[PDB]
Amino acid sequence: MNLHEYQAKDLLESYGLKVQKGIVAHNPNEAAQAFDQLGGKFAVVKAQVHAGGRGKAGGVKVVKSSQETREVAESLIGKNLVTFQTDAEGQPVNSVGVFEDVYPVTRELYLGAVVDRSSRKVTFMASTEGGVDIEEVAHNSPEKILKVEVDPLVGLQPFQAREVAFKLGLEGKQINDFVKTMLGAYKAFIECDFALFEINPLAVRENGEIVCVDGKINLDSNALYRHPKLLALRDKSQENAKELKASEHELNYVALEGNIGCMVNGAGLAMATMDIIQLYGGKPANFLDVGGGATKERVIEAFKLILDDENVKAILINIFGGIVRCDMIAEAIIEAVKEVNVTVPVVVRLEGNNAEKGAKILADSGLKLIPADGLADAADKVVKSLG
Amino acid sequence: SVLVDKNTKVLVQGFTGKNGTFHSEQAIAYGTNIVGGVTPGKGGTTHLDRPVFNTMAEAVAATGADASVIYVPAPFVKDSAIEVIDSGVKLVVIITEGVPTLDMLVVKEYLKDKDVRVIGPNCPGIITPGECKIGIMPGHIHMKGKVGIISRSGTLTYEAVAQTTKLGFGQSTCIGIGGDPIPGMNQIEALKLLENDPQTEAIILIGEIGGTAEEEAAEYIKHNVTKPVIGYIAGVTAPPGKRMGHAGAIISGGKGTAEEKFAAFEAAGIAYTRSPAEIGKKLKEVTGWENLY
Ligand SMILES: CC(C)(COP(=O)(O)OP(=O)(O)OC[C@H]1O[C@@H](n2cnc3c(N)ncnc32)[C@H](O)[C@@H]1OP(=O)(O)O)[C@@H](O)C(=O)NCCC(=O)NCCS
Ligand SMILES: [Mg+2]
Repeated sequence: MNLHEYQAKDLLESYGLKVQKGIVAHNPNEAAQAFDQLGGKFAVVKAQVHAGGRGKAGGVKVVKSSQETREVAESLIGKNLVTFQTDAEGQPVNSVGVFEDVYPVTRELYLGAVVDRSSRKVTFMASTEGGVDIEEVAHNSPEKILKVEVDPLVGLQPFQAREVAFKLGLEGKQINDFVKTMLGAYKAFIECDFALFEINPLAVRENGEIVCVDGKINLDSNALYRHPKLLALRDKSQENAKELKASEHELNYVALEGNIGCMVNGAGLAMATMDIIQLYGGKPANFLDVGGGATKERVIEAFKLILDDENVKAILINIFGGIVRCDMIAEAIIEAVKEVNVTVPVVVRLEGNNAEKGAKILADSGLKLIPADGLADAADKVVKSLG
Repeated sequence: SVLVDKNTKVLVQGFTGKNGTFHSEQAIAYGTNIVGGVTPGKGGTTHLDRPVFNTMAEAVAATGADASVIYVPAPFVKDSAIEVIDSGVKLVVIITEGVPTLDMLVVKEYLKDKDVRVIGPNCPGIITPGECKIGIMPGHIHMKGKVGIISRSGTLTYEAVAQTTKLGFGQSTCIGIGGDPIPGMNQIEALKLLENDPQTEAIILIGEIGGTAEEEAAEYIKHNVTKPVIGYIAGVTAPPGKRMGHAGAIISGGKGTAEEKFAAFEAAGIAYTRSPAEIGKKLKEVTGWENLY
């Protein structure tokens, strides 16, 4: 789960980090009022969407009056914002944040952390190169990315943050403020089950304060059962409508650009199926994992997800029945097809438990289902069904 | 075979639950020795004509179990895993999906000085065909044989099992290490075990997008595994920055792609196929194994 900028800032502030503070406005009058509430010569209005690249797309404006703020909010709220990091539909702007001006500044840093899968440790990364995409820095000048691996027993220690502060060339109170920033981020990371966070830029203001200007936090969604206050931050408007809908029916769905839909049990096998389709000249239109014990109802919802894409011209159902009998699965597929408008050829590969009794039921259902023997057969046939 | 055989005595955590019940019935029918299980609040009852205990300590004292399988919901898995680690059981299989990453980070660290192997979470478990199954995999597609299998996936593993069964090679032990970002048992741990198992004459390594485990396993194989390894990687067509079902199946910071995994197998002299249909067939080519049947 991603957080909005204002939510990430509120969370980090609660662990003692300093942030560029703002006020959230859901309409232009509220935005104008925020500007006057902040009481500064300048404010920065920012579309609240789960995406970077907001400024390039027109979603970040400096303003000097309530009037300018209302104008900017009116321009943004209720339209979708497309950025280099969104899909082509963009993200809905239901609110803007009106933020205090914290510039000019002395310098900008990068600070972030991930769970590193190779070391199996929470790992912090810091750089003098704030306000640069850190991927570019990593690729071009890896030596500028400082890394701190945290030991799970002891956690992040002040000496590790000081090592970083000295290598960043911080001075004076900047060192102790940076140390407190890193320690607070670590506490948040564990206490909130972060998956990752980035603060970029982490500004060193003219008075030496260390301030989070823009920040992203991705939470481990699988831990949100134990964080009710974080689950309450969820903004479903920022999630893909089909991905979200699939989740509500115990399905896992991702859209691609292609013309052959797929319906598979198990994530490994779903990705393998997409891959063999492409090997045989097809273009997979989607990932879809129907899970174990796919019912009629669940297969109906899978059909609707796939065929909602006009570009889909054939479907491959590939199910490896182990504990569930293949003839029972064939029954559920047939019942599902009978309730849905299925306008394209459907190739069905059913393997494992009673593959034979299942294949026959499909063959005699009178729905023009194209039965396939192995994985290679199934790919070959679904691509061929395109003509 | 490795880790499990006909002598393995298995306890079930979440024994009385829906999946614990169903998979335990199947396991008993298969020939696995299920000696009982644990469900707090049902201690002193019986289930599937086996004892139920409130605690793993009581269970292990009563049964001398040496393995445990966990079917408890995600919120209780860290608790259940530490409980069985502390109990004297040497092998733990965790089926459950949705365990927080930071819970496995701590569990994996806790294991570092222990004499306990943990397989999973988010995995179908471990099977020594003809001897013992611990997990949710269908026994009937397997056959006692000579191919060891290590895989991050569930049903994709069953395709490699189907292919090696049909070619008449069969399986020594199949280890589903699971789909999560921090597994309890990684590929190298499993490769070491199979390299040392005389029943295993060849190894299939199945992976997918995310992490660098396959690349690290490649480097390890190059220098340390003498048996032929056949690789396959799912998710060539996966879009970047998207969870493909499994928590660990995600490309991010342009890393964890399928192609860099194939290329690592390349550089290490490890044979692989690009088609999931041709895993067995590639193994056949590499081994020169033949049988008119
Ligand atoms: C683990 C999982 C199977 C459990 O689902 P389930 O069997 O439907 O759940 P149930 O609630 O019926 O049973 C769970 C049992 O755990 C018990 N339990 C809870 N905490 C426990 C603990 N600390 N120790 C032992 N047992 C415990 C519960 O009391 C319950 O038993 P009961 O119903 O007699 O009370 C499910 O949460 C899950 O992860 N499913 C996906 C598994 C998967 O796909 N894995 C990857 C395969 S490749
Ligand atoms: Mg799965």
